[PDB]
Amino acid sequence: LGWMNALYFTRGLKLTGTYSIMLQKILFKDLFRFLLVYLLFMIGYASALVSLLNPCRDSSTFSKFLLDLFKLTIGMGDLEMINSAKYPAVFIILLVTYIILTFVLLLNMLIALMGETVGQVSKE
Amino acid sequence: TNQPDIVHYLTENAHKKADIRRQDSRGNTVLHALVAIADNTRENTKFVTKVYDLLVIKCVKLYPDSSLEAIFNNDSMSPLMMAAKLGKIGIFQHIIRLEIKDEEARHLSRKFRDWAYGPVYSSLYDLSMLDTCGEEVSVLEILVYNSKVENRHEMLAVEPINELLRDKWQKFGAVSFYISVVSYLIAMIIFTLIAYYRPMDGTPPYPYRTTMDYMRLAGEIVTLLTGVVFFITNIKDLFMVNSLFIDGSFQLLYFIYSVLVIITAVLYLVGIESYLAVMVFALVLGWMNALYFTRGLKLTGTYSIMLQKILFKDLFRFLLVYLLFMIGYASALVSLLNPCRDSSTFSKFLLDLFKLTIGMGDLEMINSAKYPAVFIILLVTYIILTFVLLLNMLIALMGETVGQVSKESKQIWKLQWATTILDIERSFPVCMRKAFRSGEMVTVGKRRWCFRVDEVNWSHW
Amino acid sequence: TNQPDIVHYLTENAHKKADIRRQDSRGNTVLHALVAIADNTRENTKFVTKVYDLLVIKCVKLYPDSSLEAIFNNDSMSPLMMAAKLGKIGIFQHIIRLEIKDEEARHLSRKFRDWAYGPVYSSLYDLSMLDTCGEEVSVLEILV
Repeated sequence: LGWMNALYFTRGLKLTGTYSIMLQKILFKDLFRFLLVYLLFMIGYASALVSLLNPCRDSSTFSKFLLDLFKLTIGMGDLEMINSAKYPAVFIILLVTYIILTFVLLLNMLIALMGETVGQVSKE
Repeated sequence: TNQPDIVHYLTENAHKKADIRRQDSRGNTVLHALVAIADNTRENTKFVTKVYDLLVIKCVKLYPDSSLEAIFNNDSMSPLMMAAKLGKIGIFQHIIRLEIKDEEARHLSRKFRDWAYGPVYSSLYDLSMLDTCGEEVSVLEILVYNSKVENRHEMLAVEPINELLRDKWQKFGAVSFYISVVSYLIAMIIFTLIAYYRPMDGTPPYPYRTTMDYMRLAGEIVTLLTGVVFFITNIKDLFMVNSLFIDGSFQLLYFIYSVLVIITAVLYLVGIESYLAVMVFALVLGWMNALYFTRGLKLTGTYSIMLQKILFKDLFRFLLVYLLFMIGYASALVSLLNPCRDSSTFSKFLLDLFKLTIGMGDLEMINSAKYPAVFIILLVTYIILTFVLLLNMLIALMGETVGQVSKESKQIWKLQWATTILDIERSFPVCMRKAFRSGEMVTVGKRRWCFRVDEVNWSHW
Repeated sequence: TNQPDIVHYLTENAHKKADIRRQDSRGNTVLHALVAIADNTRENTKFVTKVYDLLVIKCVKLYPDSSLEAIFNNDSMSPLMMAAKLGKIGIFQHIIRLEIKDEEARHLSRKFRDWAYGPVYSSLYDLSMLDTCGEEVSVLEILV
């Protein structure tokens, strides 16, 4: 990436202001918020499921909960503990609502951009 | 008729005079007809202000005991109270800016001049009807709760009300917001005590005779009912986004919190012990829903505020058009089963139907290898049905952010800022109402609860 | 008070004159109060530029040794330095465009005229406080 990050050096120098400059501050602002609201949710839900384990459980299980939890968001489907065949009617409705949680946070990016490029962007 | 010459003749007469105080069958006096014929044009706002000054001074000179503004209607409405109903601006801005230079009729003037130390003028407006403390109904209440005129955005932009709304916002804004943060934290700590204290045997529900288990039984009364009230009222509000405190993205996320609670309440009453996954799931969102509390308070209106009402409007329509389609197509396929079929098949149709939209591919009845040429063309058209409903979101946003958003986003934001602060005002009792009441007593003439307004002027000397 | 007539009476007087260089408890002179009352309206940007020209020429004619702009505050702020703090434009654009046609008070004028070869004029602005090389703080630094 670092040698390919040098491809932004070839522009030169910019003095004429565009409208996309103020847009990329909010792009950098909320995507970093989007990553932290992701990772604190994945850690928090994995730490939640260890609290369900009342019998002994093992401290090495938390590494197995967080490993299987990351793969569901990508879609690898190569899991170790969570069997979707065990509880089918609950695994779907948590996964459907997980799509709805993520799809609105993507639309919060676009509305924050569309609600910005109309009134005050012509002056600011 | 814009004719004061008959008004000179009717009031003074050697034969018989004309009573100014006389009402009609509608209980309206001479001033209320001037409000009814008032229009917001250039010419009609001119002479009505001339007649309104002419009649009241003549009413005081003939009758010093009473004022013509004091007489109400059959609906108990003053001429200032009536102008908010019909939404008339020119007669409204003249009654508020009422400074009569006739010293016999001084005691009913509305605008005053306290002191002038050169460049600084100290005007003074009365709050006699603007903030009714212990009276029936106010001017400002009918500006918000009753007036359906389009001109209410301009009518709130008059001089004292732009500063009167900033009075009670600086006293009831941060106080009412901080209670809303704490009262959400109370509902969270109750739900934490429910989740971590379950006995978790595998067979729900549970015996409730134990007093230390009767305590957490009360927690299901508090937590579930709060999700029920937020679920039903928003559907009623849909058929019939207060981003001042918390932005409108929270109302959708707290709705998803409200959906997962009532689903959880079903699952341990059916008898399936897998309720524990969803119950702790919403616990993770609820503490992470507190991250919208860190913004503080918003007063400058953006353009994305009106956008998030339609975002909340159609995504809830997008979920209902999803779920009624999935149930309807599953209930359709049971009707194909003419031989015996079993009532437990409908649970298997709906289970395999949900997995195709996600893409799990772990099915039980529907074999795509059986009918390949039909399963594809139903699935291809299912993509086309869903892809256009996604584009109906974006066109409803792109078709909104062009023409009227430059005005309307600085109208409803001013309107909702006035709407919510009066709903906070109705929440307090009559005892605490007199505590933080704005305005002061300034003894003028031969004492009233008026409001102090500062000015800066360099031209008038 | 937009009244130079008392200003004619206070400065010249057979009984006792009025010191223009006198500060206050905030260390502000007569010019700093004009910056504080300055507003960006049409009327208020007019007469403050008339008084600002009137006082400095009267300060040079009574006292040729020092300028009234040289006296700083408790925060070491000139009237040009103060107008950037409160964000006042009309008093700012007049101190920068300062060309005094009184030849006794010429040596503190800000705008100059170098040469005029017909259509081309050669103006000249001083960088005495705009780019402080080895001084405490600049105009442009407080602007940012």
